[PDB]
Amino acid sequence: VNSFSGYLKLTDNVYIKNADIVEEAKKVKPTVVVNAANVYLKHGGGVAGALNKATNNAMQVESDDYIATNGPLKVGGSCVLSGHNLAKHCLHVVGPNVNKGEDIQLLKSAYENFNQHEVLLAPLLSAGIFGADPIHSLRVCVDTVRTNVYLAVFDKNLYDKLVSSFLE
Ligand SMILES: CCNC(=O)c1cc2c(N[C@H](c3ccc4nc(NC(C)=O)sc4c3)C(C)C)ncnc2[nH]1
Repeated sequence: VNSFSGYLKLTDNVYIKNADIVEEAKKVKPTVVVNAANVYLKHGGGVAGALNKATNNAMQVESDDYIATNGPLKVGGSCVLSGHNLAKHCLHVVGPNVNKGEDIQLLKSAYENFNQHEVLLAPLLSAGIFGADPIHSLRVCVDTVRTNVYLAVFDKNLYDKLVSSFLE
């Protein structure tokens, strides 16, 4: 039903909220939830671990069957699979891991995948252990994505820093 509420409007198409993406998916019932994935779709940590545990591991079981038949994704690439109990679909997107020297320019490629979907619930890509500067990730999202994106950031200090920086 895409019933998003309580978001700050950053641009005509980008919205942001201090919220847990799992709880937002349960409340909103979005058509598409984005996972911040890795190339072999191993959902052990970060956002991916939270989304997978909220599906009682159904996302990992499906991802393993996909990888066995199709092989790993490319950095900057994506894959639509089932959204299970969280959404109709999950768009698994691979942002670059700048802590491992992957090219930060591929963060643009990663957000470009959002343009195939009219409306998405998403986390900030390449944050956590992937090491991209969160303000830079938000700017690449705003400059790249043309469709409607609702960003859930589950850290109040980071949310406030991102909003303050973007409003300068
Ligand atoms: C209680 C269950 N929920 C959570 O643990 C949870 C966590 C959470 C969340 N975390 C953000 C985050 C953390 C790690 C991380 N690792 C990444 N790696 C790749 C491959 O891109 S991207 C990424 C993003 C923080 C920056 C805020 N963002 C929204 N919703 C959430 N929910």
